Order: sequence, then C-alpha cells, then structure tokens
Amino acid sequence: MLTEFDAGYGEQPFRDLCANYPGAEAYDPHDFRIEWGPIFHRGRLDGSARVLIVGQDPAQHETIVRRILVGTAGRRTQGFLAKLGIVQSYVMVNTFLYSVYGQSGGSKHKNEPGIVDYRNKWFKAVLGPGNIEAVVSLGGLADEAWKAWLKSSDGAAYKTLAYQHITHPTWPESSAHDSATQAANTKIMLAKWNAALAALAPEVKHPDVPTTLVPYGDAFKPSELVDIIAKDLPAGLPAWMRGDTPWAVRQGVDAAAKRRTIMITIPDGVIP
Amino acid sequence: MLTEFDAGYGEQPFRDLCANYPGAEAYDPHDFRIEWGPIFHRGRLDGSARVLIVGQDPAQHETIVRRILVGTAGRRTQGFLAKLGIVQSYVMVNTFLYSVYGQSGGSKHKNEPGIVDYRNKWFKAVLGPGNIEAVVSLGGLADEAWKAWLKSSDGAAYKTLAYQHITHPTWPESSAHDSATQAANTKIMLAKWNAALAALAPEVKHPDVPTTLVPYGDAFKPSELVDIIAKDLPAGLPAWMRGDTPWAVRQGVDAAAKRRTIMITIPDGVIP
Ligand SMILES: O=c1[nH]c(=O)c2nc[nH]c2[nH]1
Ligand SMILES: O=c1[nH]c(=O)c2nc[nH]c2[nH]1
Repeated sequence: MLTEFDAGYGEQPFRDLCANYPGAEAYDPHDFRIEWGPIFHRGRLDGSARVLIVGQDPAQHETIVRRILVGTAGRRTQGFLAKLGIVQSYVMVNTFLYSVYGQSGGSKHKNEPGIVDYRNKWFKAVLGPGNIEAVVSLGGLADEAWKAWLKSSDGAAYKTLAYQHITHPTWPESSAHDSATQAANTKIMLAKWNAALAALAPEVKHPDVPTTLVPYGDAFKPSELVDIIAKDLPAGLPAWMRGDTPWAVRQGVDAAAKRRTIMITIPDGVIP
Repeated sequence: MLTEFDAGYGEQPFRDLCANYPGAEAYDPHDFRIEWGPIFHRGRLDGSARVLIVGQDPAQHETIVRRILVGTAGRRTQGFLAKLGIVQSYVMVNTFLYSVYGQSGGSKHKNEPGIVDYRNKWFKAVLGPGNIEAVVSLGGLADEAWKAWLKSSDGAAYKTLAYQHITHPTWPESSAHDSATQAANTKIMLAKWNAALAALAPEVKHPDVPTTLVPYGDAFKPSELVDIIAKDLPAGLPAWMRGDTPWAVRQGVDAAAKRRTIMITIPDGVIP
C-alpha cells in the first residue's frame, strides 16, 4: 500500500537555490513564460543519481506537476535510460528555468549571465557528490549549456566525464506535421540514439538493473515509452499525472488568452 | 529578493504518513474526489505552530497548489488568525483528505475507520511537540472530527486544550445566492467569529506579532482578507497563486465532464 514520492528541496544547497532564483531580471518576461514560476528538476538529489540529463525548457504538464520532463518528451527519455539499466538513479535539469515563449525564441537569450550562472550552480550541486558517471544533453541548447559549463572553473573537472549529445526527443513532431515525414525523421533519431547508447553502456557501471543493450527499431515501441516513476512526483499527486495519456493543454481564442490558461483533464477511466 | 517556501514532508513522521495514505478502501470513490489525490496540510510542521486549524475538505485551488485552504476560505481564515497576532505560526488540516463530490451526501462517511484513524495520526503528529495552544474547527464536520479525536486514547489528553468551533468561512455564499441574504448571513457569521476571538485572545499567548484584538464589523473589510504567505507554498509557485484573485474553477458541458476538468487562468496584469 506504499507509494513513493519526492520530498523536494529541504536539504542544502538546494534549499537556498530554490529561495534565490532568477526572475524577470535574467529571463525576459516576453520571451519566457516566467508567469508560471520556475520548475527546477526531476530525479534524485540525495546523491544516488548515476546519469545527469540536461533538457531544454519545460511545457504545460511540467507547469502542473512542478517537476521537469513529465510529458511525452519525458516518457521517451525514461525509455532511453531504461535501456542503460537506469530506472530511478538519475537527475534531470533544464537549460532554462522557465519555458520559452516563442517563436522558439530560446537561443535569443542563451548568453544572459543571470541565466547561465544560475544553471551552473545547479550543475555544481548535482555533480558535487561525484557519483555521476554519464551525462546526456537533449537538443542543441542543452549541448551548448554543458559545453559552456566545462569551460568554467567549477566545471573544468568534468571534461573527462562520459558525455553524449543526442537529438531532442520531440524533434520528429517539431520538424514536420505529415505523419510520413515525422516517421522518417523518427527513424533517423532512433538510429542516432543507438549510437549514443553504445557509447554510454560501458561507462554506466552502476545501473539500477544490469541490462544487455537492446537497440531501437525504426519507430518507438510502447515498451520503450516508460511512465515517470512515483518517486519523482510530489506527495499526493495521482497516478494518472504520471501515466501514458496526456492531460494538460493551453487553451485560448488568441495568443494572449492561450498564454494565460492551462486546462487540466483527467484521462478517461480514472473516475468510475 | 529572498522568497520563502514550504519544503514539504521530508521529515518524519510526516514522510511515512504521505507514503501510506488511504484511497478507495476508506474514501468512497464516488462520494469523494479521490481522482485528484490527497492534499495533506498547510502551515508549519517544524513545531513552531501555535494554532491548529481543522478545515472540512479541499477545493479546486487546493488541488493545484497542493496545500489546503488557499482559496477564498483560506484568505478569510488568514485574516482571522491575523487578529490574534498569528502571521505564520499555524498548522492546518482538513477533515477529509479529499474533496467530497456534491454533496449530497457529504457526511455519509464521517465515521469510517479508514478515514478517522488516518486523520487522528495527523492530529497526534502536529500536537506531539506540545506547542499548540488553541484549536479552531471550521464547520460542523470539522467540529465532530476534533470531538472524535478527544474520544480516542491518544487524544483524551487534549480535552483541556482551548478550542473553538466557528462557522465554515464559505458558509454565507453556500447558503444563498442573493447578495442580500449573503450579506445578512455574513453579519451572523462575523458575530460568531467575534465571539470566538474573544475566547481565544487570552489563550494565544505566543503571537508572531503582539496585536490588540479588533472585532469584525457587519461585513469583511479588505484588510481582514489576508493573502496566503510564500512560506506556505511549494518551491517555485508564482506569487499570483497566493493572490487575492481567483484563478481556478471546475468547468464542463455536463456533470461527468465538469468532474474531470480544472481550468487555471492567470489573473490580468501578471503578463506584461
Ligand atoms: O522539461 C522539459 N524539458 C524539455 O527539454 C522538453 N521538451 C519538451 N517538453 C519538455 N519539458
Ligand atoms: O482546504 C480547504 N478546506 C476547506 O474546509 C474549504 N472550504 C472551501 N474551500 C476549502 N478548502
């Protein structure tokens, strides 16, 4: 009858990190959805994490759960980790605290000191315990974020740490709308992902589950889409918030109204 | 620029309480909104609480914030405590972990062992430090909840503790729709609230701010409506979620759709 949960940011240095976060002085209130407040991480902050994930920016599901990467992008990432034998021993952090409000106008402010400095503080903290043995960045901006981190004083000691830059999980659906082109690019992604998994498997010497590598096909299998674990969510959040069915979307008659609203809908089958 | 927050349930005995909570085996899944998961509390759990508030059941605002009494009822309660000099030294718990559906019935189940046993555990925990000097129940069901606690072995030792049953803060708008009856019923409530404050002022000997009691008039004044404090909310939640303007409602084309959906709308003025 036991249900696990994440108990948040009560221990240092995370406690101070979450009380002194940057707002409109670092993140432009127009090009960033700072109106929803910062979503900080996902995963273990007790030091048991073995792989670090660097994502890009949060979406609307994350805006409700208050943990990053809990949508479709997250479930694809869970399956990627599962292939390495990693089931719970991970920590994820985003390139941006807030969501980009574009227009994909994310790279417009990638050089803001107030933004990079604060992210580096989170990198310094999660890497501090020295237990991370692999780092994976999602997309090109996370890639630039990690590489800019290794060029800083505090991060210079991680140039040797196993690292793979892979394509952002939502690239196929972001690059085209036709199911045909989307399916073709997915095959291209899964092929590139297979190359990264082969390079990381020998570096991950402490998996939650010993696992022989099984590569992706041309398309995703349902088993390669893994639900977020209960242990990642705050206390009390229902099981369907970490299920396979979408439940949050932005809704508005125009752009101004759509930005101001998130609609939450419980999947069918929960309520008798 | 420091923003405080509640870091949840990482310390015992609360950690185990939030990992082993009751579901459909104690709360009937039709007469209770268990689909949204449990909302546990609001306030201090470090032992600095001086006043215990016992509420009834959570609403749609609480379902997003994941703390109880953050809606209009909560803001009226804040102002009630503010008159006793209490600004942050409090802890609040609901009679039910979930929000009844309806209802109609709403009290069919007030005596279910699976419900009361678990609530008593939360009572025992918050009261353990022996720092609570006054208890206030909201509504008739919260009143019976406290009385059921005093009839238990572990709770018999609190029959001596100063206690006041006041009317549930959202009763006037619950009793009638015409603004005339609402204003009339409010006057009756504020009269009963003033009666409770007269009885509790000498019992609250450890206020965060020494304050001379100012009784209510015939209607609520803007100053007697106090916004929930940042320290009560999880890390990252934006300031407007603890503002004076409603931003959450259940909405649907029929009863079934309304139960499955919550609408979140950012107040005007937040986004530039
Ligand atoms: O937290 C997130 N990080 C991401 O990189 C991303 N992409 C889509 N959705 C996302 N959520
Ligand atoms: O947490 C809550 N407890 C209550 O008793 C209540 N009444 C209205 N809204 C409420 N929220």
